[PDB]
Amino acid sequence: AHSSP
Amino acid sequence: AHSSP
Amino acid sequence: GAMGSMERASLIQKAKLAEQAERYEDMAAFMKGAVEKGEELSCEERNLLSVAYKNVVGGQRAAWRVLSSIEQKSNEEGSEEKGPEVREYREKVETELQGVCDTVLGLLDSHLIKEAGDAESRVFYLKMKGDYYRYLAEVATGDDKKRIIDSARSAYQEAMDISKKEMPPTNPIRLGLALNFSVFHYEIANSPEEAISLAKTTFDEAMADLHTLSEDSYKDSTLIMQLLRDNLTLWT
Amino acid sequence: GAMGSMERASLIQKAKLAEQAERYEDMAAFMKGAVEKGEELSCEERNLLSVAYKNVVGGQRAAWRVLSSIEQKSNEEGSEEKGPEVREYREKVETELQGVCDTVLGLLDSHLIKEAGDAESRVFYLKMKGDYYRYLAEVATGDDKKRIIDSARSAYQEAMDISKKEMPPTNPIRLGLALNFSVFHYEIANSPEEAISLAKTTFDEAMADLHTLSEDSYKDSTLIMQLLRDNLTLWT
Ligand SMILES: [Cl-]
Ligand SMILES: [Cl-]
Ligand SMILES: [Cl-]
Ligand SMILES: [Cl-]
Ligand SMILES: [Mg+2]
Ligand SMILES: [Mg+2]
Ligand code: NA
Ligand code: NA
Repeated sequence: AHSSP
Repeated sequence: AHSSP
Repeated sequence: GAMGSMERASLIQKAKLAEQAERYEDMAAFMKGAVEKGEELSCEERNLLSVAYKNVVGGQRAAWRVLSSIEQKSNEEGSEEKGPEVREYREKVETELQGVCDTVLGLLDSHLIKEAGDAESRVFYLKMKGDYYRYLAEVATGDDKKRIIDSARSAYQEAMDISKKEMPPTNPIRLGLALNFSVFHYEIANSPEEAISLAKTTFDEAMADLHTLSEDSYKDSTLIMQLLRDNLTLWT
Repeated sequence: GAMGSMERASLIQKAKLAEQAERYEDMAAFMKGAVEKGEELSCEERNLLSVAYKNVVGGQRAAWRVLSSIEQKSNEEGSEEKGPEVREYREKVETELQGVCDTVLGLLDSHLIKEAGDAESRVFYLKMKGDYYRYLAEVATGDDKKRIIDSARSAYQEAMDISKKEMPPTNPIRLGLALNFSVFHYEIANSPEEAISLAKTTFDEAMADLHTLSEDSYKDSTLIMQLLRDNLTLWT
């Protein structure tokens, strides 16, 4: 999953 | 210029 | 500390140079020095602190995942015994990662959070606290795993409560907080339904507030909304 | 040394894990430990040593170039004075880079080169010696620049003389040596015609020997020949 970059 | 990687 | 003799402004200047040079360990050391001067951080300075440590721990996390995968394969049936080296080296990287997380949490506790009164600073730091406890939780396996998870949860929850009272639903800090808390629910807390619900509600409430924004703010908010959408697509 | 207590084979094993994890500083430290055991290195082990330090110094060189560019711009007419910080930070990175080069050169001098009798090992190490003196030359500006350049030249020349006597023109070590010596001529020694001539002769003599090779050896040799061609296209 994507978190804040 | 390219050297050995 | 090794940065104790350098001016605050020089540390900030060098943090920005280190970023340009992709020298994230240096950048983090400069920003740690700047925090340790004892003054509060501006918005730009908070973002430099975050970028620096996010890149350092990101490399450590990626390495840890590679090593943990190898270690897990070595423990399957039929795998040839190779000795203690994979475990040892995974432990080495893990210990370094934990040290970085402890360093960040230490800066937050001494004394960034307690001096942060505005919503934008306080939510930013509490989100960071949740994130670094989350990174600790990714590698935790012992008696304290539950307490580490609850520390991440508690920090994220306090940040959420402030953000919902004090910030619009499109605020990029609020959005990134909700994004990360949703990842916490899915990947750490074994709560995929909570993760999905939070991402969807966050996305929908931001959508409804976009009409209030300038073009530049709209771009900032929609970029993070797209990450919420990407996760929802992965999870559903 | 911090690796003195670890078995040679464990250091090699961990170097390979570090490579997979893209932990090149660790990989270099493990390989330095392995060299310091005092035994000669196999072909695979030499290549691990080279990969590790090439990646470490490569990141340093890229950072140095970013910082040097900023410093040069700060010294143009009309540029606002920003204090000593850019120079200081460029110097910091430069000093770290020089330290890595000195470490590699030290391993080569104590005692890899003197124990290397086969052409494949001796040429490999002499090429490394030329390369790390070349990296020193990229940042040198003082009384010793000429001596650093001549040290790189001398190491490359000895490697060339052995390689032309003892290796076929398609041998990948010979090809990579010639490639790098040609880069030395162009970028360090202010000798673009020598660089071009060496790249062309190397390419043509390798072309004429490809017919002797297996499919796998042909792939190895043609990959490096393409780099010679790419440089010739840039330079002509
Ligand atoms: Cl280890
Ligand atoms: Cl939950
Ligand atoms: Cl510095
Ligand atoms: Cl020359
Ligand atoms: Mg408000
Ligand atoms: Mg031969
Ligand atoms: Na082993
Ligand atoms: Na300055």
